[PDB]
Amino acid sequence: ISKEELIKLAYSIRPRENEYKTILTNLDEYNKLTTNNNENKYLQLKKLNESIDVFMNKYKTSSRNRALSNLKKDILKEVILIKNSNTSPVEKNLHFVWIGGEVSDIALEYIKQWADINAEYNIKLWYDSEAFLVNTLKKAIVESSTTEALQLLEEEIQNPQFDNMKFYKKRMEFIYDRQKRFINYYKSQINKPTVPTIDDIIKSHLVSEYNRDETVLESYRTNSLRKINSNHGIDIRANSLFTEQELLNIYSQELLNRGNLAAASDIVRLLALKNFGGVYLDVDMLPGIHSDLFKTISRPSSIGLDRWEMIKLEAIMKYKKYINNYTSENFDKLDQQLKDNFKLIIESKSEKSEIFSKLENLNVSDLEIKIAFALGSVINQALISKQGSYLTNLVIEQVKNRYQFLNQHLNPAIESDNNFTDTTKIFHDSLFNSATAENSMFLTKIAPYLQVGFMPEARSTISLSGPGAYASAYYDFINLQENTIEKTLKASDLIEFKFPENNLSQLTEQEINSLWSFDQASAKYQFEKYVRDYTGGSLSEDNGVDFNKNTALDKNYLLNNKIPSNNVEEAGSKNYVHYIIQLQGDDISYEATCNLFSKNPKNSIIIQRNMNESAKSYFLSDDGESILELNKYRIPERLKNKEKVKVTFIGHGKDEFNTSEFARLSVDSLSNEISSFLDTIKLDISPKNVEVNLLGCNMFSYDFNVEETYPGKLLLSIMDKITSTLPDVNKNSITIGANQYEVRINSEGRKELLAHSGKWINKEEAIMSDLSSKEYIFFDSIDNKLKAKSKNIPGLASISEDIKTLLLDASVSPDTKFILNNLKLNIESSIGDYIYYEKLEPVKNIIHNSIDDLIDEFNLLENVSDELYELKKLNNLDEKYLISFEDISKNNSTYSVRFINKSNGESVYVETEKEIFSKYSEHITKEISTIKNSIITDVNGQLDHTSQVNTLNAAFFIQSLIDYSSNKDVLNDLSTSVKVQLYAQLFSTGLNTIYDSIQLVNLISNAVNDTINVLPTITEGIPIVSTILDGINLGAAIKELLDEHDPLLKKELEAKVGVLAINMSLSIAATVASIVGIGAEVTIFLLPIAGISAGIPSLVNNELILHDKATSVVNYFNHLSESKKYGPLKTEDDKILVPIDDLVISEIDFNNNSIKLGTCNILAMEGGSGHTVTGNIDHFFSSPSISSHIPSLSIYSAIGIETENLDFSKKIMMLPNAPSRVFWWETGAVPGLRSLENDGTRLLDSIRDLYPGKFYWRFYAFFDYAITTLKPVYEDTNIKIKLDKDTRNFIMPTITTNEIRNKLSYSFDGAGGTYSLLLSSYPISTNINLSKDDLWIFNIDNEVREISIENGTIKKGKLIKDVLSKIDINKNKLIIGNQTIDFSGDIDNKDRYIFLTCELDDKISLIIEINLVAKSYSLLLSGDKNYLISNLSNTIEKINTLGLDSKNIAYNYTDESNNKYFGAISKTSQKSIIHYKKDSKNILEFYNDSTLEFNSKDFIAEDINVFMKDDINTITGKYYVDNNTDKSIDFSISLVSKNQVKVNGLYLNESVYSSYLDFVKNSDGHHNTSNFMNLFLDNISFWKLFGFENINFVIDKYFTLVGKTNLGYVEFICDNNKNIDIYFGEWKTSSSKSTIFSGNGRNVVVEPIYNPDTGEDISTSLDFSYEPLYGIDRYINKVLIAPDLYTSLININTNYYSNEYYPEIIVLNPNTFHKKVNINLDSSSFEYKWSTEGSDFILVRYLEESNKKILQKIRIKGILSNTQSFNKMSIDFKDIKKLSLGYIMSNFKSFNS
Ligand SMILES: [Zn+2]
Repeated sequence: ISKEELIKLAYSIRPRENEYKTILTNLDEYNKLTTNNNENKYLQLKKLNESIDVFMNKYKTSSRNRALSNLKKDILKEVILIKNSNTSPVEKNLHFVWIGGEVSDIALEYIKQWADINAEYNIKLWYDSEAFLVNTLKKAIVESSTTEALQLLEEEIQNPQFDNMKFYKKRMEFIYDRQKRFINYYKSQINKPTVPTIDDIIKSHLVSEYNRDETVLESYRTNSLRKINSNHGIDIRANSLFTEQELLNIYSQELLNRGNLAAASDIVRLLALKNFGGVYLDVDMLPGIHSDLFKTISRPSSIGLDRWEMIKLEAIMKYKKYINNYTSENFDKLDQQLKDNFKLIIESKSEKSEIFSKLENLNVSDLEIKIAFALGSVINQALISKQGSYLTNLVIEQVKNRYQFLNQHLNPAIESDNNFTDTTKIFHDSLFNSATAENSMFLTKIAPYLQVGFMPEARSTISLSGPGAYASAYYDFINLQENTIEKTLKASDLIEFKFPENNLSQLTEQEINSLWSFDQASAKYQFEKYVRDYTGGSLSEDNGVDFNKNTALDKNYLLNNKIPSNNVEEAGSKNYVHYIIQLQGDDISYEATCNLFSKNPKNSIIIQRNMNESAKSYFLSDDGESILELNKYRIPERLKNKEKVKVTFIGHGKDEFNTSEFARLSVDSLSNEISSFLDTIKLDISPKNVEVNLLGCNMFSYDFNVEETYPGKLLLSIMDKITSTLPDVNKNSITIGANQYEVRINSEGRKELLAHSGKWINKEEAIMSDLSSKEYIFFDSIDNKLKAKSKNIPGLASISEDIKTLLLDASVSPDTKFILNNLKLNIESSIGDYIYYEKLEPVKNIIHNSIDDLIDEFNLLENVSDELYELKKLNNLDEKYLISFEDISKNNSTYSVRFINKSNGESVYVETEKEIFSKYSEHITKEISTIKNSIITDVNGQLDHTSQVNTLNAAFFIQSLIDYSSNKDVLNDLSTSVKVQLYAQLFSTGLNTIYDSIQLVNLISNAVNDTINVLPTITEGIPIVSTILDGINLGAAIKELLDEHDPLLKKELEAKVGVLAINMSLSIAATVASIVGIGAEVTIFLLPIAGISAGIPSLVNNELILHDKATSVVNYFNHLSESKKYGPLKTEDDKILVPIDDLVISEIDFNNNSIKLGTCNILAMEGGSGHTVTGNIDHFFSSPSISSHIPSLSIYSAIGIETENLDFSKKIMMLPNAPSRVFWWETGAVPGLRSLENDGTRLLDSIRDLYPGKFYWRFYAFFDYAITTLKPVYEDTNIKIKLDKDTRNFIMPTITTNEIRNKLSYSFDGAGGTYSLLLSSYPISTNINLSKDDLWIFNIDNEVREISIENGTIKKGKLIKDVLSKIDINKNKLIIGNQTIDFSGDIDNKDRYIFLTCELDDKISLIIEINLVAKSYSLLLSGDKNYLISNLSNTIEKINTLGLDSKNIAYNYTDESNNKYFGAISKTSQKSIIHYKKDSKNILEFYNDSTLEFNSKDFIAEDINVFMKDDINTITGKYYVDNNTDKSIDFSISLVSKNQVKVNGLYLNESVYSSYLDFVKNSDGHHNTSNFMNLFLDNISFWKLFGFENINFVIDKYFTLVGKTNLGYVEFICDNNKNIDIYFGEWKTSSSKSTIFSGNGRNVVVEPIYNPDTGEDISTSLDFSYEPLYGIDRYINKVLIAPDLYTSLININTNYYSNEYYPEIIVLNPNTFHKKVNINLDSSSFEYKWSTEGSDFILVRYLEESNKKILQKIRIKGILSNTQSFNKMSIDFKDIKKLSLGYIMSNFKSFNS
């Protein structure tokens, strides 16, 4: 009913197809106008359905096919809706048919029951008034012909070994010739213009050529015309039933030519319902009984279901009568309590009115026709149909087409007047020349058409005017097709056409007898009566030989005749014990017991029960050569463990149709004997099942109603009496077989027969018929009724194969040829019925094989998919309704499925009775649980993936479901539902635990758009070894470290997993080299503190006084002048530029070579009275210095300032320690010191001269006055430092007084160079402007160590604890106690780092690699290798002393002459590896403390990487085998001892893995373990990459190997014990991929490659060959090829003869829209044999090449399940192409299994 939905629901990248446009048009026109009624609605979707097929077959690879096949599923639903729509009562008519003669009084009483209860309806019994002597004629011909055949073979008949078929054949020859005489006599009296009625011509023919009288015959016509008319009679010739001539011809063909009144009746049935209302019944039917009549009565477990329905009818008629002599025989016996109960419940009702049910008004459709059922198949004993009902026409259309085919071949055969023998030979040859694959079974079913009704085992009526035509017409209506010959019916579709059970009452005394088929079983006794009447004779089948001569076993005869001269060997498994029991003392049963024992003398025993007292169980001993004896019916020891109990009772039987007495034992008489023998057996064996054989004359296995028939009556008695005696015997695993003969194979190879004659004779037809007639009856699994297990399919084939070779040769009777041919066809027809009736159940292995588990999963998915689609369709759910399998609740009667709305986050619940969702729920949650519980551990978490052992199996199916829901793909809905469920389970609680709408939407969204990989996919390079440590898989983490290329993210990972990978880049080695060298230079030479030269101020009462005396002040100006005369900076030791002490430097400019000076001032004075100067001495009258309200004087301005063009050649420089300031000062009475001459006095005079009347420091004013003190006030200043690209080294001045220090602040401006700054013990504010984030080194020597001042200089001491225990890092600011370095001009440069350095030792340097952005740091050591290793124990101690927390320490050092050293150290355990390249060859050393625990003077490898983590070290790299570039090996290596080296895992490329596979091929010693993998390294000479030869590697438990074939990869794992096995393998060909994974067993799953982009065309082929299985063929159990909808071709290349073992290839049978699917084998048709194990078909190829036996088995699952699946298949060979499986069963040799 999909309208606009289908389009856009079925998209393909291709433009809209032409035929698809037709579908859309037809799909619309069915929805555009849906006006009632139904017949038009049916034909329209029939157009649509056909329209789809036209497309789906033209564009097989189109992406629209999946959704169009969905529509067809919906269209099939539509046909059902249309049918059960128009529910209106059917017309009021009952139809019965009696044609050919006089209606029996029995029938009339049956019909009278309906007319009385259903007075509403009026019975219109049909009859052919022109033909009342047809039945009278058939008898006349049969009787006359029977007598003719008897006289023809009168001599032959007296022979006991005379097959009764030569009679029936010779008779049929006479029947036919006598029939033609009538047909010709008829043809000669119809052409005449005067028209004589049919039985009028019959009357003339009977009295002429036969001994009849017209007066008698005409009397039989009169009283059969009034009798039929009085009893609701209506003529067929008087009403226009045969308005169509084609039907009258068919009817007349069955009425006149062949004496088939039954087949003629079938034609009248259909037409009566085509013209009138539809309720048809037979004369053996009865009205339905009320379901309340026997409601209170329980059903004994002694009688069958069918018999229970019989006795209910029988209980009525015994008193209520309604029948003259109704037989209540089965009801009479032994239950008086229930016999009295039935009487009252019937006597307590109104007479006849309420005894049965009433049809009332039966509502049927204008289309449908309802037919009665019988044991799962349709039968036309009851019919219901609207007039001209659509299906009623289909049955008629069927019948016509059946006869159209029949007569097309039969008429030309019949036309040429030949005898029966040659007429049939023409017909058969005519049939199987037009034979196809679709009508093959129909042909063999209509081949004995002429013989029908005159020869046994010939039933063509069924396939022409019988149930076969009905069933075919049903399939026609259901699947919207026309003219189906023989296609399967599913009982789930038959139910809606089933006749209402409350009205049937099918089982009746007459109906039971009408079901007795005309077989060779009944032909046995009917023939006997013919001879019994022809001659006054006697019984011979028992009489004549049946004696009491109880001969005991001749041990010599049984050992040196029977056992050795036996030629019969059975292929069935010998796990069984056989109880051959002789019941009678004739010489016939004796010779039989000795022969049956000879077949398997080591499994069977002999018990001559015929001797009641001396009944001992003879058998062959544990050894041969003698027959040991043993009383008490028991068995030897070796036959006690047997699973199967086989028992054969040998004895003669009563000469009666359906015998009731076997060997003078009644039904209940043998049961008491079986019970009084079974108890004696229980002490030796407790079997799982039992098989009861009954051998002897007149012992057949009947077709219908085996219940109420020996030994069907016997199985009931034994069943409950054997299941309580022998435990472990399934309630229904009890088979019983009735055989008549015993067969041997003589010295020439011909099957022989032990008849009552007492001699073994060659009666082929008797033997072959008996072997094929035998059946095994058991109890139904559903406890329903008694069913017969299907015969051995390769068995019946083996029989027909024997028949063919008999028919092939010329030395065999034409009489026997004819019968064996009819037998062959009957056998061939039987095999075909098993596929048509769906009687073949799937294989149930004794043990749950691993391959079956897979098959049950693929099948499970297909069911849950379709059932979900049907569930969502019935309940109208869009694409926004996600099913929650976690929420399949179970109400009282139905389940309750939750559907989460993906849009609003709400959920809706729907109820279904289907338990498929419930079961898939349990399985899918279990799998998901297995996945989550494989992602350990709990503490750390989001990918971990610590997969192991079996957990891959769950991971496979889930991952295969996840990937189906590829991003931005619509279907399947199921695929996403599991993906969401899994997602919710991994990152949240259960999906069933989430009710929040907003949460659900966001979850489902993220679940869909993210990608989850629960399945490990193999990659090139180092394999991931699952070695758990500290909650992290180190092997997994390492693999990421090799693959992560962003050096930062690589460092980020190292910080997380606590793993240190060593760096070998020469860029880092050089960087470190420059850094360590700078620190060493700067930290060694000691320098003075500020300020020993200028003088350190001493605070006194809230003001700073720099100097006390005038002499001290002059000295300051002396120092100040001395300074700026040598320049603003001083050079010392030709190493460092030091500024003048207390000289205010405001700005240093390196790239321009200039300096800015700050403000250094001194207060001015004012207003002197009298000024004179005499001899450099000023005289005054007290000029006061302001204190202070007057402008300041510049001290520096008077000094020789020299700013520009300085020599900044030196890289090392001391930082200025002088803040800008203004000097407060006063004068004091100072005597003497006149004409004191210093460079400061001159400078002081330079201030005096430059500043007239503003400054005077020494003067006379009635007293000698001079500048007494000098007290400064510091204003905080900033020293901006402008750098160049050149490298600059800086030292921070150590300032004692806090007042001076706090005023200072530094500002650096980078320029892409190397800058270093030695930190002072006393913190000075600093800020750095990062340009290019160039090299910035910081020596923390003075802040990490203990510091004190000696004679004005700094002395570094011991290290202070916990200094670096607290380090603060930010992109804008770095804090290391005590200094705080701010960072401005911050380029957010992720790349470049910051370095901290200090000297732990004279030669050992520590380096801290810091990233501002990353907010973290790393540790590094530099120095001499040998010296470090020695002092390692205590230098690692130093690092812990400082407070550094880094778990691992890197080692980088460049030596003199430029040779570099690399390595890493673990802070704990003190283990370290060191690598370097001396003389171009690689050298690595493994150290533990000061001990060398491994060495390698030469290490041949590339891409070398060293990893450190606690005790564990890992070395990766690529190695070349035998120095060959193609031979590439990637290795994971752990160093442990001086000699032994641990191997973690290996990777092998195509060339090396081929060397491995070849090594593995010849590896089997046959068994030397565990030195296997150690031996491969010996072959590869893996030691040769190391230096020395004497090495022993160790293979870890978690060792992981991986090789690369040209199709994929295979990853091996070492098991619990050291055993190598396949963990996970995956290779893809052009069309498909194969997957093998640890858990599912050792199987390979072949799946078609799924392309994500759906729109593009899909592949329609699968490819398999044994070639990818080379070398690893020992690791593989079986191969499972699993195709999908888009698969029609399976290419299997079977000519790869390089493997010893070939896995069984199992091909699954999925549903497909394709018409045909093919398996193309690249081998010949011969070399192949076929077999059958349950539902699946088997082809096995045997070939002998290179002195090697080759057996290639191929099993196609469940093909024989139904006709639909059986005809999908075709098989291609190199010689013959396109072969049906039916053809293969016919032209290939079969074999048992
Ligand atoms: Zn007998």
